[PDB]
Amino acid sequence: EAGNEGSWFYIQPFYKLRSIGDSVVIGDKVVLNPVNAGQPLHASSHQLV
Amino acid sequence: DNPGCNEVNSVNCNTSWKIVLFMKWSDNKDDILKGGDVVRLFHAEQEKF
Repeated sequence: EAGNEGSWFYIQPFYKLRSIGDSVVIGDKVVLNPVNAGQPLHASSHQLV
Repeated sequence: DNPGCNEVNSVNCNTSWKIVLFMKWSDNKDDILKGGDVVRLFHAEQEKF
């Protein structure tokens, strides 16, 4: 709730069409990684109980 | 050298050179596509075809 540091997310293009400095269009595919984790946030396949 | 090949001279004989247009002035800007540009079609990801 308080806004922990580490919620900063680099926005980085997944497609090779776009590059750093290009404005993001609505509806494209993008990958998100934190500023100080270096691990892109993904959706796993391990179901919960 | 060539079968259909008539040369061009300069005498007093009469002829008519029809000025048939191809591209207007102010369409020869270097920053836009034109109807005679030579381009190579690079794929955004892999390589040119």
